[PDB]
Amino acid sequence: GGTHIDLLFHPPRAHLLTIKETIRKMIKEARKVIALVMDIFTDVDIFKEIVEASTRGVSVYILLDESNFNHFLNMTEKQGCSVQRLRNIRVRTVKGQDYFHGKMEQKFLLVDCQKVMYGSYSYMWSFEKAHLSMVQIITGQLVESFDEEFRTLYARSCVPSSFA
Amino acid sequence: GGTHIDLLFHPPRAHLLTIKETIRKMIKEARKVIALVMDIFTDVDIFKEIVEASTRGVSVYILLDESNFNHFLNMTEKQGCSVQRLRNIRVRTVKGQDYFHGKMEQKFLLVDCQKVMYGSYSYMWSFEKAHLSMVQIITGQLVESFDEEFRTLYARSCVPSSFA
Ligand SMILES: Cn1cccc(O)c1=S
Repeated sequence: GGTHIDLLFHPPRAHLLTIKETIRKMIKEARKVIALVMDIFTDVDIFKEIVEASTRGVSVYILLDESNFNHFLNMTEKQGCSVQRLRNIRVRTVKGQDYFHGKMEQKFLLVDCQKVMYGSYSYMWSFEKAHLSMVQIITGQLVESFDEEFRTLYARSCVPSSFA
Repeated sequence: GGTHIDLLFHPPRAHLLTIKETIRKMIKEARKVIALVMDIFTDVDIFKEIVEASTRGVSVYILLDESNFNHFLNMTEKQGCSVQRLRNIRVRTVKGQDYFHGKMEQKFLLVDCQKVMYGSYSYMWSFEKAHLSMVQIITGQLVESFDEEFRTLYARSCVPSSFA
């Protein structure tokens, strides 16, 4: 078993779906587990897809950069969909070394220990509308290294200050 | 011919060199061409390695996000090493769609059409000291898709406003 990689771009180049559509498709097709690591998460469409996955029974684990976590909290509040009262969703924060806030500069989506989207696309309106970005769709052997990185980050994450 | 990928982390996990050391090694070993795409470039050690490569005869092509290009210009000025008077270095800027500045959110180093470093590490002090990040070292088939992306970005780049 090797590794297979396809590239996707925003704007699209030689593929039928946008990166956002592919994100939503990956989440819709999740059967078991979603493991998300994200610097900034304010995209309501992606959030809805994840909430809906969790209501299907999919376990969702989200790790967010601590310094931008308030933007995600703001968005969940706006949607009237507190992540604290969703039984299948765990959210924790990760930070780097301070001096000036050190950050978790990492973005990937890992679905059912089977498929990874890894790249520069952040889950924000600006990446759908404004920014140029790229991602890899990864399957095969290298997916295991993403699982191991997710676990490592998860081990160094904190319960967000808000949550009691 | 397939594709081979190794992961490197900052801080390091199960490898001997830091990402910055690996960047400097890749640049030192460049024989022909360096193609760099970078959101923010203020790291003086990496800049010196690139200037030195260019004095060796290596062709250097750098594409920077337009909105942060001033930070690179500031750094080159501080170092007394204007990129305009270096014959083997071309620098152009890339932007996304405005509304609020659209950005080129892309980071990769492509050396001698042979090896790529692709990941979340930006060429800034903060990524050496403060941030958590990861990259892939890519060789083989997938390198060709990076060459093609570099050319595509290069085709949509502009001469920076400063340069006459
Ligand atoms: C997070 N990430 C991953 C790969 C490439 C990137 O530029 C970034 S920001």
